Amino acid sequence: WTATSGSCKGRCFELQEVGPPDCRCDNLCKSYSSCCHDFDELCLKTARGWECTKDRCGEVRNEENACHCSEDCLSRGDCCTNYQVVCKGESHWVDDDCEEIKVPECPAGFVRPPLIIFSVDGFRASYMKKGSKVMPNIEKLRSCGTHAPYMRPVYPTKTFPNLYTLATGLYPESHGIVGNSMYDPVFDASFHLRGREKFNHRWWGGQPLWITATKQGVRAGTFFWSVSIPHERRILTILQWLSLPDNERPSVYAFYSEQPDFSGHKYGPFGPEMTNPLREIDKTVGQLMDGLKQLRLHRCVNVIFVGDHGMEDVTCDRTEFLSNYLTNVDDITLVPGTLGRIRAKSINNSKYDPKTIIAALTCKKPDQHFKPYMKQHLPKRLHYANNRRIEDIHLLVDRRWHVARKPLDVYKKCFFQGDHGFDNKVNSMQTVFVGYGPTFKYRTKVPPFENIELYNVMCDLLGLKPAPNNGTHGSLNHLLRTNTFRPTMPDEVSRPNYPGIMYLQSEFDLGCTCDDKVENKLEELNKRLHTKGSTKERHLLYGRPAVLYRTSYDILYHTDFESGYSEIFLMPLWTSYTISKQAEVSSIPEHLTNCVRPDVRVSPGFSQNCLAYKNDKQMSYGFLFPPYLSSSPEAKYDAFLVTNMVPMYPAFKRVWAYFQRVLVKKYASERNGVNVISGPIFDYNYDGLRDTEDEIKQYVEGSSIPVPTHYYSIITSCLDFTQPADKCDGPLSVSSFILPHRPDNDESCNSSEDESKWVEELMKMHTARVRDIEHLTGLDFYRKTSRSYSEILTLKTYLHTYESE
Ligand SMILES: *[C@@H]1O[C@H](CO)[C@@H](O[C@@H]2O[C@H](CO)[C@@H](O[C@@H]3O[C@H](CO[C@H]4O[C@H](CO)[C@@H](O)[C@H](O[C@H]5O[C@H](CO)[C@@H](O)[C@H](O)[C@@H]5O[C@H]5O[C@H](CO)[C@@H](O)[C@H](O)[C@@H]5O)[C@@H]4O)[C@@H](O)[C@H](O[C@H]4O[C@H](CO)[C@@H](O)[C@H](O)[C@@H]4O[C@H]4O[C@H](CO)[C@@H](O)[C@H](O)[C@@H]4O)[C@@H]3O)[C@H](O)[C@H]2NC(C)=O)[C@H](O)[C@H]1NC(C)=O
Ligand SMILES: CN1CCC(NC(=O)c2ccc(Nc3ncc4c(n3)n(C)c(=O)n4Cc3ccccc3)cc2)CC1
Ligand SMILES: Cn1c(=O)n(C)c2nc(Nc3ccc(Cl)cc3)ncc21
Ligand SMILES: [Ca+2]
Ligand SMILES: [Ca+2]
Ligand SMILES: [Cl-]
Ligand SMILES: [K+]
Ligand code: NA
Ligand SMILES: [Zn+2]
Repeated sequence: WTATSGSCKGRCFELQEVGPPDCRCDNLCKSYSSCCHDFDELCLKTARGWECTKDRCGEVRNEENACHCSEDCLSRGDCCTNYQVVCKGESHWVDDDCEEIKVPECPAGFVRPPLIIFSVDGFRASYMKKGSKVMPNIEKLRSCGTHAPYMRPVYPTKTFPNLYTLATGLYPESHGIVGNSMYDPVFDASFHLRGREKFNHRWWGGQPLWITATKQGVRAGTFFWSVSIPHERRILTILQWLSLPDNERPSVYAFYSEQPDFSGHKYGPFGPEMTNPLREIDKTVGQLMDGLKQLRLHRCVNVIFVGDHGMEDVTCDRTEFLSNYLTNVDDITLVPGTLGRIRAKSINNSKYDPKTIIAALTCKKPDQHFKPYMKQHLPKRLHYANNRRIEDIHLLVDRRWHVARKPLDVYKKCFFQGDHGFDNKVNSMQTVFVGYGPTFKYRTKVPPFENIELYNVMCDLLGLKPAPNNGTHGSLNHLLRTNTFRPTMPDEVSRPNYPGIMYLQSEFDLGCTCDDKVENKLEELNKRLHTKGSTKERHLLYGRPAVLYRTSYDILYHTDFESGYSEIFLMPLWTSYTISKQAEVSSIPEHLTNCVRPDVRVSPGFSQNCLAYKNDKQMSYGFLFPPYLSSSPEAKYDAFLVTNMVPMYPAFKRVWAYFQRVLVKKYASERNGVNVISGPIFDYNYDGLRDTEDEIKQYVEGSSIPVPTHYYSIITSCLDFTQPADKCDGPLSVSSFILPHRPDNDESCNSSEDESKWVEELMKMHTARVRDIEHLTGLDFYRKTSRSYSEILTLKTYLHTYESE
């Protein structure tokens, strides 16, 4: 109940929302059905439209007008945005040359440059170039300020998850808004775009920027506008708020536009009908900048122009139907469209079986346009699993396609030509970022970055301490002229041991054998030097990784590689080696095919054993440093040490062997040498964070050897590839992956073919940021480079995408 008989007199777009049954006058009252009786009359004036005309100049103030052109309007803060241009001979902001804003030029009373976030729905990255002719204001912001060629959204590339990620710095799995539609089994409640459940604060986790600001004494405009409030009125309202007295005036504001998304759904991303919506958004930007210029705020305010996601061509005819795969389609609930989420229709149906649903959906049709996954098997880069609102069964849908349950859903629920929600690596899903203002750099292009990073920067812009989030604070320092955040590297928690030779061969009873007993002083001093770290500078190029948790581990040196060997997990946490462009690939000699050798530096009690692998009929083993890349026949023996062995399903060994035999050498010739760091990951609770030992769900049979859920590699070289990886003077280049350690290759539909036809495609799907690997391992890489730390943080957030240009 709302007693709508109160009045909005002197309260129009009030900042503190009042509680029922008192009537509301705030920018959200329409959405709640709660505005006072006179809200439209008082607050949503439209008379005479939005622009001054020559004949309105110096008019007598008429309070009925949408905006004003009377002499008193500047001090009332409610002129039409074009007032000074029509009536005082001023120029539009877009018509002025740009001039560097070296310092904030703010009116007296402003304690800090205000921040205005101008968010646009569905604004695909390529619109900046393709629509440039029709967006002069946006183009001026972009060319004069700081811009990226695109900004990566989060998955799913839908509105609610992305706008709330922008506000919180959090992955959707952590903030809880995991789609536009959701079922929470604990609440037993559904969240929908339409209706009232979505207003309940229990859906919305983390701490959004407006709450962060408020808690720290920085006032915020409200970030949500009821859909029927026209854009011109939103802008006018922001500009009025900016004329409040110092003690009442917010420092942070948001504008949101439903366009171009609204039209993009109807006409497709590049439909000829899209030109007008882009012109109209540009006009809105121009109104804001002219309004800021009138208020003398145009060289004071930091403006962020940012999109939530892009838009792809999608039509009704490109729909896969689950009824073409499943016989039991009526026993499931699907969240449909550009992604699929499946659960049981009824919790009382014990006949329902996710394993058989996944199998009926796996590689069933030659050009199948979706791929089923258990959520924990989705590419780790999506960070889309650790939330009870995310169903166990997920469908990754090919770009340009939809999935639906049955054909009747698509014609009894062609309209649309555009949609979005696909994998956030897809080019059509990328969106925009421009920052303009005293705190952003002048005419500066920055590399693409992820939207999870922006919260930290918006907090920096406002002098706020960010709440804990998924950005890497400092990785966007290069966007900013000042207010940088200067982090220090995390402290190492565990120091390594450096074991020497401590055990005789006969102390080991591991069931391992090797044909290696075949007997020099010219060469004996050499092997000793190599075991003491003499080649370490070649193979450990960026210092050893730091271990950021409490554990027992040993550094092991060898001719061709260095490792940090965990006495707790019985295998390396990391293995580091450099492969030059000149390196040769050799084979594993016949006599060494099943060779595993005790490591006399490491006790039998802290070693794996070969018998466990013999006895485990499902599990085999592989090596972290590959024997194929040994530098000499003698060095090759090191690669067969029991301390370089890791457990691997045979199906995964297909993937791993091709990576190690073929791809590493390929990358070394392409990139002019690579440094490789490889290791295991254990994430049995799919939270994106390193498991402790008591979280491990699977061991090699009859042993305490834990089975990794994933294997990673970080492949680093010189950004200037005219320099070899091991003699690089400048910035680095990186690519990484986190490969799921699976007992089948069901994910890869072409896997009965030669690894040259499917392995590299698999690895590209599982591309990763170094930062993802850090979270998953508790390691901190690139500790000793000649680069600035902020630069290394940017490098750690880099994702090599494998999308065209
Ligand atoms: C991305 O960034 C984020 C933000 O930094 C990272 O997420 C953080 O990770 C932390 C480590 O997992 C985690 O810390 C835990 O907090 C528990 C208290 O949680 C509440 O309070 C905070 C603070 O305000 C709040 O943010 C939380 O909000 C979550 O939950 C609400 C309600 O469900 C949601 O609305 C909201 O969206 C958010 O949900 C997300 O996180 C939860 C987990 O907290 C997930 O379950 C959800 O799926 C969702 O993703 C909470 O309201 C605290 O109780 C924990 O302490 C336990 O563990 C310690 C180990 O130190 C142990 O010593 C304790 O004994 C304790 O264990 C006990 O409870 C166990 C479970 O019942 C039980 O098994 C034991 O036997 C013990 O009894 C823990 O410290 C922090 O909450 C989140 N924060 C957020 C916002 O998500 C995220 O990791 C980053 N991602 C990556 C990949 O890096
Ligand atoms: C065919 N059509 C398809 C799309 C349909 N429409 C919708 O689904 C819709 C409507 C209105 C809004 N509005 C909205 N405004 C501000 C938001 C916000 N959502 N969220 C989630 C935030 O966090 N902030 C705060 C903020 C503001 C600015 C930046 C960051 C965060 C969203 C989506 C209509 C039909
Ligand atoms: C910050 N940064 C950047 O601007 N580029 C262009 C980068 N590229 C890479 N990696 C990379 C990897 C494989 C190949 Cl073949 C080429 C480049 N890492 C970091 C990068
Ligand atoms: Ca959207
Ligand atoms: Ca984990
Ligand atoms: Cl959804
Ligand atoms: K075996
Ligand atoms: Na297969
Ligand atoms: Zn949309």
